[PDB]
Amino acid sequence: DLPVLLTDLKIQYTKIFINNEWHDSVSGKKFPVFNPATEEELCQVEEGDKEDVDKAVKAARQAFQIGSPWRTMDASERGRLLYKLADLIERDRLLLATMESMNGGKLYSNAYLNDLAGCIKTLRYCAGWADKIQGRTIPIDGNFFTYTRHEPIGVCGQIIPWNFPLVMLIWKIGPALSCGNTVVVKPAEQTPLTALHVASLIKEAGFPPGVVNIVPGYGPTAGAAISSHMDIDKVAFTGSTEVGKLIKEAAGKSNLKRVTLELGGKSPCIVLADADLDNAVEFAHHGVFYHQGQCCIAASRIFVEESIYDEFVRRSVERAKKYILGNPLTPGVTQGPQIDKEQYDKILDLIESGKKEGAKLECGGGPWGNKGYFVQPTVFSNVTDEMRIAKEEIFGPVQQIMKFKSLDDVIKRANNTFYGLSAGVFTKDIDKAITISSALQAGTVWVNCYGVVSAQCPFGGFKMSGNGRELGEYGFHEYTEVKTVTVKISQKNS
Amino acid sequence: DLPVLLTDLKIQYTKIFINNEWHDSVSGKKFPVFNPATEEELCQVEEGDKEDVDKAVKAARQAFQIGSPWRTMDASERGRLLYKLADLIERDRLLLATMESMNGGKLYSNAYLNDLAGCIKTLRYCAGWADKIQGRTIPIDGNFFTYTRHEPIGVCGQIIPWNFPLVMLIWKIGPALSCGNTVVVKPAEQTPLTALHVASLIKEAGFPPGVVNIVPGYGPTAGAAISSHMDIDKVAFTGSTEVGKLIKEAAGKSNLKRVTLELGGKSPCIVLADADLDNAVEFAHHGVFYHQGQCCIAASRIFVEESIYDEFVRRSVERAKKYILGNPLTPGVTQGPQIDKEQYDKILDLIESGKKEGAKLECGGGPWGNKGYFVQPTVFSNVTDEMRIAKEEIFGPVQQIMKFKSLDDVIKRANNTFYGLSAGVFTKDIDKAITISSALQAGTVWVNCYGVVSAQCPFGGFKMSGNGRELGEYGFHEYTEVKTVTVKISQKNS
Amino acid sequence: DLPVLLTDLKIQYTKIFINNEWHDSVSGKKFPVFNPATEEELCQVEEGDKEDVDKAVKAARQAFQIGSPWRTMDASERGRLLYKLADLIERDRLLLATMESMNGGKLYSNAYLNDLAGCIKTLRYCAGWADKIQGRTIPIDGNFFTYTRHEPIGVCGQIIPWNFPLVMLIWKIGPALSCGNTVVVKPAEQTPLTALHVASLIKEAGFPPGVVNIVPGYGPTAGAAISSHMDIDKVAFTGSTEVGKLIKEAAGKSNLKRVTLELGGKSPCIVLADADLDNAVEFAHHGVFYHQGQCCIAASRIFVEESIYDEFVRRSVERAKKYILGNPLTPGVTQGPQIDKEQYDKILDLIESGKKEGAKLECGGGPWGNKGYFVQPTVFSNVTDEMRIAKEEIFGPVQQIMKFKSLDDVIKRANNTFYGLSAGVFTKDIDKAITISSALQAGTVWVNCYGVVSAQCPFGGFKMSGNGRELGEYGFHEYTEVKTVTVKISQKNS
Amino acid sequence: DLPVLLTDLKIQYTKIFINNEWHDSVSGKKFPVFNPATEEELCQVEEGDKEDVDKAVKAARQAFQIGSPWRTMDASERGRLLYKLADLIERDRLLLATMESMNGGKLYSNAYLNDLAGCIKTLRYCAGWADKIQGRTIPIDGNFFTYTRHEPIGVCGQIIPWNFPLVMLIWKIGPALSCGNTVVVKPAEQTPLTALHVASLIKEAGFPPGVVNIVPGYGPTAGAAISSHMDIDKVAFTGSTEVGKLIKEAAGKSNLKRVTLELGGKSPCIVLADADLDNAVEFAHHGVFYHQGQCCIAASRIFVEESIYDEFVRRSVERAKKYILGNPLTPGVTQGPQIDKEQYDKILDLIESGKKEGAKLECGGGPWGNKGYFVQPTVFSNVTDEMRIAKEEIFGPVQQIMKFKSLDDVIKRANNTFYGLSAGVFTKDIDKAITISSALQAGTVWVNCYGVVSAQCPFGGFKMSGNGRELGEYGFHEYTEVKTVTVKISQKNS
Ligand SMILES: Cc1oc2cc3oc(=O)c(CCC(=O)N4CCCCC4)c(C)c3cc2c1C
Ligand SMILES: Cc1oc2cc3oc(=O)c(CCC(=O)N4CCCCC4)c(C)c3cc2c1C
Ligand SMILES: [Cl-]
Ligand SMILES: [Cl-]
Ligand SMILES: [Cl-]
Ligand SMILES: [Cl-]
Ligand SMILES: [Yb+3]
Ligand SMILES: [Yb+3]
Ligand SMILES: [Yb+3]
Ligand SMILES: [Yb+3]
Repeated sequence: DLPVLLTDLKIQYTKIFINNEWHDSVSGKKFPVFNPATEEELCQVEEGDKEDVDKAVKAARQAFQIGSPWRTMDASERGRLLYKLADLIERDRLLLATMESMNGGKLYSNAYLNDLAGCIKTLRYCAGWADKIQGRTIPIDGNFFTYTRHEPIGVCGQIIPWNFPLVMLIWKIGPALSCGNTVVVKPAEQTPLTALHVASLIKEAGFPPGVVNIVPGYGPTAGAAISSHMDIDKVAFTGSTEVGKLIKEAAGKSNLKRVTLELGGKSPCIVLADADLDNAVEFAHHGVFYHQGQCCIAASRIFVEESIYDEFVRRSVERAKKYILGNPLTPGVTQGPQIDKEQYDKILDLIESGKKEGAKLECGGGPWGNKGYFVQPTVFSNVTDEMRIAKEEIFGPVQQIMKFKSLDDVIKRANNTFYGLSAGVFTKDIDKAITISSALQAGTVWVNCYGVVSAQCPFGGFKMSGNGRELGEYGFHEYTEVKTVTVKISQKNS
Repeated sequence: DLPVLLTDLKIQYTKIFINNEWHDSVSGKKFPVFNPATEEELCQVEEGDKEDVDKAVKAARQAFQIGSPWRTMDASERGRLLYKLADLIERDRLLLATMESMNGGKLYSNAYLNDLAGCIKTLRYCAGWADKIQGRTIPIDGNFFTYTRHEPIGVCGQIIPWNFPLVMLIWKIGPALSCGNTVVVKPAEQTPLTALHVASLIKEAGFPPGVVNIVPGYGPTAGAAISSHMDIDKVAFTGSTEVGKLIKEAAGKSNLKRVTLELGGKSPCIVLADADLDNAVEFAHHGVFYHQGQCCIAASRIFVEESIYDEFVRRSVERAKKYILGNPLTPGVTQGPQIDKEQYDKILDLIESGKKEGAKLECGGGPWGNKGYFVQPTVFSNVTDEMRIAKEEIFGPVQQIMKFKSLDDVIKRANNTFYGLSAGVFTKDIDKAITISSALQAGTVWVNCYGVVSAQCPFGGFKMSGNGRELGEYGFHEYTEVKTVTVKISQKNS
Repeated sequence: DLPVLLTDLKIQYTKIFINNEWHDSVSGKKFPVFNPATEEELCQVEEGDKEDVDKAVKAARQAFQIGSPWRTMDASERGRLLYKLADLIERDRLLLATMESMNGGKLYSNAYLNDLAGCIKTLRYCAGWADKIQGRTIPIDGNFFTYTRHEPIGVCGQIIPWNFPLVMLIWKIGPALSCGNTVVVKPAEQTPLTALHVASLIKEAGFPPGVVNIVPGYGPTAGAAISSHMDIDKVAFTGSTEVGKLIKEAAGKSNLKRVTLELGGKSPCIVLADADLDNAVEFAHHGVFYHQGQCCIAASRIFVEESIYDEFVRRSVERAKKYILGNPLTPGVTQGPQIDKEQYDKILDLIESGKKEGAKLECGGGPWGNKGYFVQPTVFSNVTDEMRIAKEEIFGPVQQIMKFKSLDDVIKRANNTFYGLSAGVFTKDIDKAITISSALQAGTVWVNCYGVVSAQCPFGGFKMSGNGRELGEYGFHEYTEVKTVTVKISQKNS
Repeated sequence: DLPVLLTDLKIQYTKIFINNEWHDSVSGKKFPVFNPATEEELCQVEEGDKEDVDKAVKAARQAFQIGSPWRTMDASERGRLLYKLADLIERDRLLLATMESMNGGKLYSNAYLNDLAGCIKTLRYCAGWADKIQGRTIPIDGNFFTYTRHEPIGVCGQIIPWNFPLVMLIWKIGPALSCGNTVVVKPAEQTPLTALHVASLIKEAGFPPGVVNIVPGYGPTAGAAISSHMDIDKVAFTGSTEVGKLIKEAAGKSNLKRVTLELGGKSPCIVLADADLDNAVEFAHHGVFYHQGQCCIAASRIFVEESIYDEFVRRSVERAKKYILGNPLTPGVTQGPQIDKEQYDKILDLIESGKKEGAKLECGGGPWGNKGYFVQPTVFSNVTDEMRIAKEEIFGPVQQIMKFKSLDDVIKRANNTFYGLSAGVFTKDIDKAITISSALQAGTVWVNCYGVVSAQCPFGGFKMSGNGRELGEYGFHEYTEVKTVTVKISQKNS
């Protein structure tokens, strides 16, 4: 069932969302928003700056004050509001998926069946945690009653990437709100639109004003304002490792706000000679090519044992040669455009090093079409470890395939990167599955699969791929602040 | 390193232990204690009855009173006392292992290297939980502050089996004391001695009087007194499923005391054709023959895929034919006696059905020696499911080996019992390991091993093999009683 | 907002619910169901017996089989089904509240505003736990990978009381289903009707057939069948302590099925001289008189410090003299009838001992009306501890008020009962609040309030008031069965 | 019992500790270490630099490698090593307390009875967690088996302050080692000595080489090397908020290493008119004057309700006038010196603003003695909020006392700081205790006490007083790195 919108899409929500009302930018300036597939302007959106971030934080700060409706309402009712928001997003599933496909260059079937289903499901998961966040009672030494409160932190700045605008909006706001925080959200400059629609739905659902504020605009302007703000308690960011470093620096120099980062990767797969070959090819393929290669977990280094390497490469190239490039919205189309020019350029430049540095180009290797930021799906075999394409996150439809003979050595190669977001292990051997996945320095390790993400699981990076975890029981910790209360008593009893 | 006691062992502690002092039985009666390997009396021990159980409970009840030293001491200090007790048992390791070997018919190497090492390690594990037992603070609906206390339950009656007297004493008292309970312990009539020594060490370590009381004697007398007592809050029992039913009945009819039971099993292994054959033979063998077959987890039904069945049986019989029967204390001896006549008889009677009902007797099948309750190690192949030896817990050195062709069907056969304590799965296939172990109705499932027990793991039965779990984080729950405290407040804030 | 049903109520659902279809009793026999307020027959309902319990268990057993839709569906989808069921009950709130009021003699405002709101809220709470039930990974000694599964137990027999038919149905089925169990439910003989409606809604919501089965009928027939059944894994019961003992006995004698009991109480309040007097009077009053005194937590012994005792009694009597007895359905009416004749009789007989044994009767003390099981609200002062009304659970609108001078002594009196479900402490002193609530042998202790129950809190009894806890995080444990899986590995790494 | 060392103390350990051997600095340079009470050189210690930090990290990195003894040993054995280390520190309690008193200017009774008792107890607490750190098994959507490993992070850089050298060494190394990390420790330049002794005891206890490495030297040299190091996974620091900001900046700019900070405070107490006056005076006094005022939790703003303010100040001044200044080692002496000149100067300069800005000087207000960094205990009343002494952390023996009439307003004043480490609330009113402690933006809130710290409790700051928590169950999270493993399976069952 892939249903579509009967009527053409209208853009309605284009303004800054503060205290559940729509504001013009303080400057009165606006910025254009484009369709990556056509390069055509879709609309203009109010451009947020430091000055508008300041109005947004004051609102969030006020909504967080002791005695406010958001602080005093039952935790179960915070949960209710989140499940209501999920019902509303479900109601507008067609609209939101179309806007996502059109604004983000995302295949409509994926937008409809995966992104929107993931938004709704993650929101419902998070709603369920709200009244299940608990502290402890603790048998402290001495005559004292000690307990802990796992309080909300406060005003959380949240910077959302362009690759999954809806899903990452919900990954951020779901846990933050479930825990009782207020938020100031900065959607990606490329993709502000679906966040602004969701904001209209946060108002409709009845969240108190100031609990969620959305400020579109640029990273170097509105993003830096958030990251350096003296009354924002925490920043959450997903994006490049480079910008990740700036945020952590800015937090340190400003007010020591808490920081969680989900950054890039150069995620490896190790395919043992005993693996289900077809299964490893299929998962490794979709693992690196999903959403035009624009996933932080891109399986961008595939290590295959020598005796099956040739056969793996062949089957891989075959699968890569089956795509149909075009408008995300057209049925049958199986690959959309890259998000924008900056990205488009870096990917072509990286594809060019592949050749110069002397990888074996099996298919693809250039642009496609007359308009839109389309890159041909590309496969390099015989890649080696000092090559740019083997070290640098491409964030493009470009697969690297290498050979290995020694398991000891391939694990060292797999781990020999500053990244560490994810990895895959393909084998039928129980002992190898357990021991290899233990030895990989990666936040998520898939065995005989790839790219399996769900709300029930914590997700995040080792090393420079990130700090902290999102989702699962564990992810919920990073939106709480623990307070210990210790009360003098005449005499304790166990 | 198997060191031994330089001097002959002296029996010192033979009396009822209450309030850290030694008491004669109220009747003044005594009962004999024997060496299973010689049938010779070792000593006389004071015989505990209802009347002595009553003195023991009053002491435990008094030691549990609000404001007592055990109730008011720091949880960390309960932990200290437990780690001290472990240091003391370590000091007397040679003595205790010898007494265990001599009184329980247990091989000295196993007693020294396994039982005593397990006592010490489990005690130290439990000591570490004492100040880490925590309640919660809870975001209740309405204007209320709600917290929970995970209190000790109170006076816990604990009936210890004869097969692992020291280890099961520590399994019971470690968690109970760690949580702040007081205990009345009833060691097995066959094996009171090592418990009485440990009691001398509980006094030495400085536990407050009445926190641990030990009352030797019989099950139908002192056991029934415990199980029916109106001021005992909980009963823990390990033993036969038959007696297990009586305890639960008696608890219901008396004061609805809490009940945890660890009972027998008829635990199955499923060996797939792809398994490491030598490894499965070795683990399945030791799995059923450990401590003269006298383990509740005895791997007493081994299902082997047809194409490796003949080879499995052969290798099995070979291993079973390597034992040396004799005095547990003599070095080189690899199989001791059964614990007593009642047991000895049931095992021979079950071995006799094996033959009549028409299993293939591969080796063993009768008694051994002139004195001592020695049974030849016995192996039956071609066993089928309606046979007594395939349905009834033997608790003797008797292995059953069956064949299967269908995985669906063998799992149904594996699950077709009222027992469910443990199982083993031998295979190299990842999917099968996970899916079979999920489908088995067994409390502990070993994959490519058997009989792996540690303090960090919860342990207990599905179905009529028991109620509740011992050890691990989870086992600690069954020695707490949760109290919710809900306080009216003017206004709550998250 | 107390809205009502525009149209008269029609009874539709009156049959045994198995595999999502309606069955006649195997006997073909039926039993009458009455209105306690009129003594008039409301309808006939199919009478369930052992034979119909057997059909119900086979269905539940089949729905629990490995590979079934209930076993294999995502945990998140079990949660979805539960939130859907809550939406449906919300839709039929008017209908269900009317049926509850009419069948159970329950005040309609309470039924509508409290019982139904509690059903919906508890169901939504439970839905949220479904995909948050987690086992552990454990750092076992040796070279092993060990994890635990917190599996559903299996087929759970659930016996629901008549005092809160809807709320207790949801307390039982919510957690059981959330955890993945299947259930066979036995609603109270007096109050089968609202359960049968909910069953129609379980079918509508799309639970797989056999996941919930409802079998109305009698306790000594269908109840005993459940409690003694050889293929029911667990029994949950709420009711009298007397019947509680029978169930635990029957479980022991049959198949050692797991047992949780929530039984009566004789719950005490301790009111210190420093307490907010009006607040303690109001909470203690509603604490004992709620739902015609028919709560297990009835605050049926109120201990008041001497210097405020006279003033407490006066204010109490005044509040008790304000009721309006009548049909639960009529607006303005503030006290309905007792549930039936058996109950009615025991309450009058207990009121009669109050007089003979020589308490001071302040108001009430006899029946009311010409039809219906109405008892005048009754207040006894100068009650002492050996009086029947001070020892026996009345389960009627009868308040006992006593005096105390010594805090040490009143706590001993408060604790001097075989019951221990709940207690109240009224004081402004921080130290006293904490120390008294610690010293009370009661499962829930309210401070400066009473009768505050919410889904987020575990609830259950100390002593003969019950075994186990319901609701909260902790209550969810008693619907899981823990399985430890231990896998041999070549080498572990931390 | 305050026992002392019979023999004079000898300094033995003065070198850099790497791979359980003693190294000279790579430069060959050394730095002097002083006695704050005499200003006399105690000894010379090897001066660590970037170059020696590099040798220390390579050792820690090697000791962390997959397959090493520290990675492969049982978690229970990591615990054993920690309990052994605690036994050793207990053995050398006299020695270590003397060295602490002499090197750190710390009163010997406090060093012996508090610091050393806290070291031993915290170590034993941490040992107990080692084999109780557990991941989860998770009911992920789809046909997958998902589990998590809570792995050690890796090489942890740990910078220890001078105010509690032993206690903070154990706060850092206890949890880090318990979790399986390796460490590179940088003791304070002022106080390297007791860490070097503990290192000799880490070698004696048998930790594997490279698991703990200690590198003395300066903050701007060895500290910055740690904070900017490209192969250190995490930095933990306790100290000034100013240096705290530099570390977080340096971590961001280098390798995005994880950061936990425990920084200063300007911690407030709120004393209600209903409080136990003597109790609040005593706790607030010791709260600000403990260890010459050199605690991060110094109760450095005491807000007292107007009607008891005069009486509070009087009683306070009286208590402050009872000290005896002198050598920490001399019995009877009740106040030692400040740690050094830099500190001494800042404190006198802050005392000088107190006067100029116009607080009421009640006692003290200048230096003391001819040698040693002694400051007279100082009390300022009538302090207001814009005063330096009311905004700036003094870290000296200087108490500020203010008045308030409005509870709303005093809470705003209490919260009106960038700090937020701790607070105190003194009252007898239950509701106020709960509501005020909820409203305070402080990591630890004491009610009717102050400065109550124990291993069982998490401890750390809100706002610029720190990021993260140390100790308790919760603190253990910040020394783990969570890895999710998701395995494809044919079919899952709940
Ligand atoms: C190859 C191989 O197979 C084996 C099979 C085993 O089978 C067992 O039953 C046991 C005893 C387990 C135990 O500790 N118990 C006391 C606690 C309750 C259960 C019994 C051991 C130690 C065991 C060891 C090995 C080795 C080595
Ligand atoms: C001032 C004041 O006193 C009160 C006293 C009360 O006493 C009760 O017993 C109850 C019923 C609690 C309940 O939900 N039950 C169903 C679940 C099992 C236990 C019974 C309520 C709602 C209650 C409310 C108030 C208010 C308001
Ligand atoms: Cl906590
Ligand atoms: Cl709890
Ligand atoms: Cl578990
Ligand atoms: Cl986790
Ligand atoms: Yb172009
Ligand atoms: Yb004989
Ligand atoms: Yb009548
Ligand atoms: Yb000087």
